Amino acid sequence: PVGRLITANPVITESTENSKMMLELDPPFGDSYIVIGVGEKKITHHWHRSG
Amino acid sequence: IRCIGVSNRDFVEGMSGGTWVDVVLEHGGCVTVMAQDKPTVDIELVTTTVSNMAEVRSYCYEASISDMASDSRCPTQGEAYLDKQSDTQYVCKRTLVDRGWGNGCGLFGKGSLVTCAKFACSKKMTGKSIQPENLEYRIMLSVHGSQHSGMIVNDTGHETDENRAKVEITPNSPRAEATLGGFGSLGLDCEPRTGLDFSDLYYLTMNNKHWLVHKEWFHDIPLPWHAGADTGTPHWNNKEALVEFKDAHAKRQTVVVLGSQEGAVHTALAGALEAEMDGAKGRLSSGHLKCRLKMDKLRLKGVSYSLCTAAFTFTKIPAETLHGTVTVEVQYAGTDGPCKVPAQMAVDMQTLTPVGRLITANPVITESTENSKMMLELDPPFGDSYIVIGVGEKKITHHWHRSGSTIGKAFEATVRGAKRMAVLGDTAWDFGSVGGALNSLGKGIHQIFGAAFKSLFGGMSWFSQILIGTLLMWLGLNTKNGSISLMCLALGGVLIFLSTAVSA
Amino acid sequence: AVTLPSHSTRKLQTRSQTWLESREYTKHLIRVENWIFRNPGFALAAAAIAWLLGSSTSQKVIYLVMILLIAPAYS
Amino acid sequence: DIQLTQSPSSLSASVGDRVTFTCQASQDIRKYLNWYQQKPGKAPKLLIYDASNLKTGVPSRFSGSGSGTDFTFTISSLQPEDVATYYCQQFDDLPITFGQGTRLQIK
Amino acid sequence: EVQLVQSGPDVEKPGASVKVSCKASGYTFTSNYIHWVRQAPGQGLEWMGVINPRGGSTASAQKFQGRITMTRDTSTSTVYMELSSLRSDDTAVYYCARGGRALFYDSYTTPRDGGSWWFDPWGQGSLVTVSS
Ligand SMILES: *[C@@H]1O[C@H](CO)[C@@H](O)[C@H](O)[C@H]1NC(C)=O
Repeated sequence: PVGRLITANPVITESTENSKMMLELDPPFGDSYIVIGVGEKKITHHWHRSG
Repeated sequence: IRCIGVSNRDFVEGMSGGTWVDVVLEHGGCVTVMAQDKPTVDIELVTTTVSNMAEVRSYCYEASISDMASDSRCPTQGEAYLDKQSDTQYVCKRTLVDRGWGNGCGLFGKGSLVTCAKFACSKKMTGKSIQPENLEYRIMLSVHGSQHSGMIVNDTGHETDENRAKVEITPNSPRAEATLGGFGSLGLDCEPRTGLDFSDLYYLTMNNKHWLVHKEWFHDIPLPWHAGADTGTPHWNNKEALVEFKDAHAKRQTVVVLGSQEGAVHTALAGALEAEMDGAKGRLSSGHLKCRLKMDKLRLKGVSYSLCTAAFTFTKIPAETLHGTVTVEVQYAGTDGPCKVPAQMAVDMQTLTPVGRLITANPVITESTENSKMMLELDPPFGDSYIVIGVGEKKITHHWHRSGSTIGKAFEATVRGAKRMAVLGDTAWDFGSVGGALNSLGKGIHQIFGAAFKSLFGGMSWFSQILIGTLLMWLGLNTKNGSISLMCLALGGVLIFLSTAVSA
Repeated sequence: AVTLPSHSTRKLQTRSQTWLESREYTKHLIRVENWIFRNPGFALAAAAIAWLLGSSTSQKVIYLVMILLIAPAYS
Repeated sequence: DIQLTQSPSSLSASVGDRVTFTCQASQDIRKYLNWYQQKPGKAPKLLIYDASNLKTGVPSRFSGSGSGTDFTFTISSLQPEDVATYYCQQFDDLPITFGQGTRLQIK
Repeated sequence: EVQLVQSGPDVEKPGASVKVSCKASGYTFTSNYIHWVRQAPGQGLEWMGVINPRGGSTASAQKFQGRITMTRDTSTSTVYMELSSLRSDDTAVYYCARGGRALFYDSYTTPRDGGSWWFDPWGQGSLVTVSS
């Protein structure tokens, strides 16, 4: 776990369907791999801040 | 398989323990990775595709003029109005014209009139935009061993089959475990961003002919603009360079259209890369990328398989590639079952002295059927060869003699690496990919240095970079204090090597 | 309607062959050679010019390149 | 570029039957598809947004599905108020097109 | 209550221009993209174009480029559609509809949609006939 975590303790409210969970993070100067879900059925994504 | 006779291929290994093979995936060549385990693998980038493109300003190069208008005015009554000019569908320019006696205008001297005409046009240039997202990579890969005559020809069932696989990559879903039932999982995770330095790239379609252009150049073209526009009569922008106004020595101004500049934009297009089937699905040719490849889970499917003792026979005269290696397709009936088969080479037997590069590890045969063709390859040492196949006495052997010397191997490898060093720039690093210290050092030093080389020597042309290198050489001999004149020699040699590019 | 931007000034140093390089990496040479074949005496013009600048017998040819290489295109 | 075929052209069924309509487009329309039914001389009937979502007030008698390029709408049980022309239409890339129609008839 | 209303049916000359009004009710007029969609009597629906009540932004399809104009009227919360150079196919019924997250001024469809994508106030339909 690296980089700026801005939206600390992201919270979801209810049992309802695909709640949209807006938030943000800030990556380091290089390529990034933003990881979300938990483990194997997580979701990852390239960033690369480029700053 | 799939990467033989496709020169500009490469072979990369990985020092075993911690599969970390980050390849520089190529849309203009193949790359084969080998491992002591983990059946040797190839990867070749089939196509590059873009899903959604946005409709940024268009251009018109074929215009037409009609219903002209002049609107003369006396030397002193203001200057011409020409209610025609009121509309923008007309293009107009205002010119001071001579007005004399016997010309009306009781005065005389320099009067003025506004010549103009309607600007109707055709053959729009749809210069759409694309962004690093909702673009799409599509590759296919192939493990060696089985699959006589791999040969993309019937790729359709081969992705359904085990020896070949087809992979789609998105900047949304970078990971893909190329799964091969019985072979492995082929973990892949790439950088779908830093491939073609997108977001500065526009998809231009002019005469149903498509290509990609560095959007800076696209912004700098001085033709009429649709400028963002959608349906509605196109209010063209700048409307002037296309048409050309011309008066007589003093009088009677008319207009010419300068026809269509289709071939003109062609000859001005001397740096773009063409692109094809476009639909809502726009395909384009080569563009590289960075793909972390992991041998997490690849079982070799038949290490326990026996060496069935049928006599093996060549079929095709195993010619070699530019990379020195040599592929053979060996057929045999005589036995049955999922066979393992021996394949080594030697300089003498009564030893069989297994020597040389074995590329197609664990060559596997499928079934009882007759003379299955068993395509594979090996790579011999610099001297004469004796490729041995079958088992023992009813085997089959063959001369090779690679005829490629060990120092010669270093020659080809270093000139190949240098051409990579050039065209891929920074990305030429981590090509042979271990996460070693000096590897990240090379990545970083090229990062800062070559980024400065870009921003300083911005897009230096062929001729430009040529003469720049030459005069840098001439200066590298002249100055004192080698410290900086050596830096002249260095930049000049960099420039000249850049001029030794693929162009040759 | 000067179609100004000869895109080669924005080359893509990428492995696949670019748009029209085949004639491009000779076109400027044929440019200058055609232009000078049409305007010969400009040779000794440039000569008398450059031989009066630099005063090095080594920068002289450099100013010769200067003149013979402004003349063709920007004209 | 937005060619979307809506099959069949017409149908006729008895009350209490399930019916299904298909629409496949030549393009990738991942989830931007919608469904209506309209009488002659009517504003159409609330059926489906996003090709998978029931709108508030719509009877559960209707359902929609489909992921990639082809999508299926279904009436679970036919009723007299189901006579209309049904339409499917995409939302993306903005030459917005609709289907020519799927017409109903009670027996 | 969110609801749109059109003007009465109209008949025009071939080559003339017809302007149909669309008045909104029950919502903040500057929060819903107005989509215009045509329907020939026997034909299906074909989307004509879109306007934003705010800022008067506009777009359409090539089937109407050069004839269609779409303007706003923030006061009475109305949108006015002109078809120019009328043609025998124009005899149809045109519909206006409120749509989605009209944040600034556009179609804006890469973000989300639905929830009456454009289907709450489909109004009544404007029947237009073009002949002599
Ligand atoms: C041709 O297709 C068959 C399957 O029908 C496959 O087994 C074979 O390997 C293919 N050959 C080539 C050269 O693609």
